[PDB]
Formats: sequence, C-alpha cells, structure tokens
Amino acid sequence: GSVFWEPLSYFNPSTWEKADGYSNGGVFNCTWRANNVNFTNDGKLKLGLTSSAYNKFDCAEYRSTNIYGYGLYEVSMKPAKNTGIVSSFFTYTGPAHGTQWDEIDIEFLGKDTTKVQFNYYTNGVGGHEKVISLGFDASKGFHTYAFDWQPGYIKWYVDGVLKHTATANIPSTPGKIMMNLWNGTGVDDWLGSYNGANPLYAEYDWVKYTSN
Ligand SMILES: [Ca+2]
Repeated sequence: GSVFWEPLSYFNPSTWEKADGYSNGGVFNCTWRANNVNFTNDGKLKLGLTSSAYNKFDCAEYRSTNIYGYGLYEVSMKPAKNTGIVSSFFTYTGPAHGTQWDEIDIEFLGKDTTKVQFNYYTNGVGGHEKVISLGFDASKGFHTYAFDWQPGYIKWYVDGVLKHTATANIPSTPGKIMMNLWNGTGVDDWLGSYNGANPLYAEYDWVKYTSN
C-alpha cells in the first residue's frame, strides 16, 4: 500500500514529537528531555542518556504524532551498550488514544547487545518475551529490524531473515511509532544494574511503514 518513509534528517514537528519534562515513573529511572533528542550531520536520530545532576538521569523518547495499523515496520538502528539500559523501537497505544493497551516491541538490553528481545502487549497482557542471538554485536553498526503486523500474526526479522513468529491474541488497535533510550530501576534481574555510565547514545537512520 502507501509508504511512510522517514529518513530522520531533521525534526519535523508535523509528524513527530519529542517527549519532555516528565518521567514514566515505575521501572523508568529517568526524565524525558527534549534536549536529548538530536540529529547528526549525516541524518541520524541521536537519542541521548545523560546525568545532569549527581544521581539524576536524563533520557529520551521520540514518537509519532499519527497512528498506524497493520503492515510492515522497518527500522535501521544502532543500540546503546551498557548494563541497566534499554534501546527500543515499538508501536504503542494505550489510554494514549483512549483505548486498551496494545504494544509491539524490539528491545536491545544494553547488558548484552549480542541479542535482541521481541515481545507484545494485547489488552495490558504481555509476557511474550523472546530472546534471540544476533550472531553479531548490534552496537557496532546499523542493521535492519522489522516486524510484519497482520491480523493473525506478527513476524520479526533481522537483516531480512525471519527470526520469530507470534500467532496468539495479536494486537489490533492502531498506535504510534516510538523510539526511546532509558535506565531501569529494580528490574536488575532483567536489565542488570545501571552503573550510571553516561553519556550513552542510541542511533536511528530511518523508519519505513508500508501499509496493508
Ligand atoms: Ca537518515
């Protein structure tokens, strides 16, 4: 169908918004700052994790102003490497647009950038985690990650290769496209403990959403 092709060359307020001045609270141990949303000279979204106060942490999230439905989502990215942090790409609808909570994820646990974590939420329920081995260290360069979201399945790919398939209670509300980098608290078993290492950066080259 129709193709949304976002090359992330500069901030376009019509299509994107920078989260700012707040914290998601919970496992999220940092405050979203618009100042942490940058663009490189060669057109990369540069998400930055800083400490602008002794044990205070500044993090970053970029998200779509519009909403999207079924189809192919691809991203070319380069995650941060560190204990206690997540770099991600996901779809998201919750009460955000006064609905139930539906979500599709691609998460890189900074403690082990040699792996990826797939997962999804359907009406607030998750626990669909799937960890796969990359065969490479994600943090060294840009690679291509995607999910094909249709009404009866989700399919995850890496550099073009089917890695995972999900068939049950597949989400169905449309949602926004989101990218964020953050340090977790009291999920250590999951993310490892964050040692305050900073600044940390996650990089995005482009996003493409292909409808139908
Ligand atoms: Ca680009």
